[PDB]
Amino acid sequence: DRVLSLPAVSKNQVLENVFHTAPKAPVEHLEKMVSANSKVYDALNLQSKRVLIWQVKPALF
Amino acid sequence: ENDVPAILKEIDSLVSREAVSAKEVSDAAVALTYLQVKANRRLWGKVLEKAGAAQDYDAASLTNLLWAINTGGVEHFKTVAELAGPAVSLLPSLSPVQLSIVVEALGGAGVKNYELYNKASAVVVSKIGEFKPAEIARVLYGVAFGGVNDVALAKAAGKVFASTEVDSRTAAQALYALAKLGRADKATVDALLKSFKKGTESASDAAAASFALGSLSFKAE
Repeated sequence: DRVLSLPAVSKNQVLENVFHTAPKAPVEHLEKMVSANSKVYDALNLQSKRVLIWQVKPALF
Repeated sequence: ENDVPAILKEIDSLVSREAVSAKEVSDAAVALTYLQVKANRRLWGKVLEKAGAAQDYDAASLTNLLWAINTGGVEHFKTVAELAGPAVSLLPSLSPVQLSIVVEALGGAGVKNYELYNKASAVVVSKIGEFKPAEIARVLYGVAFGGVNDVALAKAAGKVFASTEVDSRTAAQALYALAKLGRADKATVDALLKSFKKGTESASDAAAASFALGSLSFKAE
């Protein structure tokens, strides 16, 4: 019964109770907010190719 | 030293910036009126866009803008008809001549604002001797072309036109307004036809008196 003096918590259980969640990378915030502020740039700049300012306040020719 | 498209491009860049207040709009419209810019519609459209967008308004900026809208012959009904807010909010604060230009511009475009014409008619019959008769003809033009069948202002104008000698342009405006009202009151019309004795300086005014005396079917004078 040598096995009953070893720690009963396996190395698997340590590795799954210590690294429980896959941690958030810091570049995920950058790439997500950049891919959404590209849409903020596209709609709302006055130099984008697809501005909303002519679909919203049309013109007066 | 005398480059008018240069000043047209600089006032194009005056009303193309993002925080233009009402006074720059008013002075740009007045500068476009004095420069006779009828070929370029996009610049007038930029001035009208920024005129509808601007929110703060005092008396002189609103009246210079409305005078420029008349005299330039520009029409956009949404912008001019939404300028009845600054008009009716500033109506005691407007001078007699400023109230005349405001009601003339908002009537000549066709704005259907019965609060404005009622609160203007009460001012014209409250302070009637205080007004020059050209201002009387301007408010008569406005209330006539604003869809208000105002008998009180028409009679209080006719008493003044019986009392005071008026100008030819003033008489032509009052004839046009009374013909739009469709009155044909002879005691006003023959009093207004003694003002076509100097000659008429603008044949627009002689043409308008021609049309008014034709629709009222009076005389060939």
